[PDB]
Amino acid sequence: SDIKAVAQRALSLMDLTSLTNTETDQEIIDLCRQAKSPAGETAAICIFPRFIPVAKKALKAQQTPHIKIATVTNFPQGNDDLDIALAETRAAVAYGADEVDLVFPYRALIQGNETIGFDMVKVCKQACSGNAKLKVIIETGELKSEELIRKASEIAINAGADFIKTSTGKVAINATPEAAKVMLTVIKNKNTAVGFKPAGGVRNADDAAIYLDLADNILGNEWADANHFRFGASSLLISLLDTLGH
Amino acid sequence: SDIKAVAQRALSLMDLTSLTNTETDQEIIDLCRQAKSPAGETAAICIFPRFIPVAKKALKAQQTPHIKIATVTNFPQGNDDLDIALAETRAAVAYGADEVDLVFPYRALIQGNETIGFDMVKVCKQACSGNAKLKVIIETGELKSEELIRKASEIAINAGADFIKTSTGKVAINATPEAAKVMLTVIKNKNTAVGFKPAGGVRNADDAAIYLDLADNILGNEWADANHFRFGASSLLISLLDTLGH
Repeated sequence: SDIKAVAQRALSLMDLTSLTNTETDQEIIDLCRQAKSPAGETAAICIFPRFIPVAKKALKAQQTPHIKIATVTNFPQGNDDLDIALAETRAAVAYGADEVDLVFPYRALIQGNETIGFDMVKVCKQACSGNAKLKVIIETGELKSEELIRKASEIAINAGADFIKTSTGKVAINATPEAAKVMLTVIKNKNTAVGFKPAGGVRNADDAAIYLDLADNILGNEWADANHFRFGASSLLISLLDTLGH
Repeated sequence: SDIKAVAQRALSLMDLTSLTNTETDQEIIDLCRQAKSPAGETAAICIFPRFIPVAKKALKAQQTPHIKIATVTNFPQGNDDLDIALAETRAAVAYGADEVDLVFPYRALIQGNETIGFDMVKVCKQACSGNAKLKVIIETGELKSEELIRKASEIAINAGADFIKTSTGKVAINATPEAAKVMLTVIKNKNTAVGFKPAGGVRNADDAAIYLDLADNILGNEWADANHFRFGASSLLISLLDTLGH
């Protein structure tokens, strides 16, 4: 089968994630070590903001500057308080984050407020400029309908998202093929320089193949590189390594 | 009662502190609610940086905007990594901190390195410039000798500290009368605009009265206001309230 090539590609696109909120410094350092895997480096790691300085030091020491540090803000609830989301994003940037995964206020959109979503992504993009990329989590599992998923994707991109992301991993339904298709379609129609990040429930190479196949069909075989595509996952890495015989 | 006069004074100078590192948002909100006591507002609360936005919302919600939000960095170990301490301080400010309690690299000082402590305080002070006050924790319990306690105090003040603070609360010996006398004397001799914060072990009004008397005797009855004196404590508030009859 084609499963090993898929596994290799997926691994290089991973945001290797630990978000238990009870990590120790040692566990953060181990995560940095694991990101440098026998089958190549992941695109990035993803951790809570306070761990960024320890991670930055660990990544420098093992000489992996191409492994970026992602973090999360307004996470995971996606509340509609702009001052809080902005302060957290500024802090993340001040910590040294390379990327900030911001949770879009999806409940406010559901209730019919499209403005708060736009304003929040916009100010957080401004705060990131010259320091970090902005990924926006729209929580497709809660948005449910194709209409809202499309809408949220369009608003996020209009407001300045560098990536659009499916899920926080913290609700019942996270990444799904149908949600992925809608978001990739919005990217193709609006801005192919905006990246896509399926996250939550991506267990193995088979799952990974689902989303890579969609990106390939919709935007072309060459589109999904580390600057256009990420897998938000944790235990996926162990699975991929096993598929690759490590 | 003379001691009720003390309980009232000490209460108004408190940094009501919770640093378990497992706080919930509700526990942070509860802490703010406690800062608004039946005997008046404390000077500040002190919490880990990630809780600052929620606390700020909670204090505004209860219409107590003048209760300061302090936080901690390089805490509690006081390592000698400037880049880490700087990043954490920048983040604390970006979160919205009114005050940052930085732990001085006291082990480095004990080892004969004076420059790293000076440099750390200076860049962290510059990081606070125009947004926050900087408290410097010198850890008198570990410095032990009067010479070292005096030295750390002088370094902190010369490098730009707004307060010098006795202890983290995390070592064997925290706030002591003897360490307070040394630190207040340096303040009197060098820069009377620099505040003093005894922390850890101040259980009640009698304990409070000890440090307030030292400040009064050394610098004058008028010197010790919320801009020059703080109590770093937790359980002390319940005791003071019990003294004032609440």
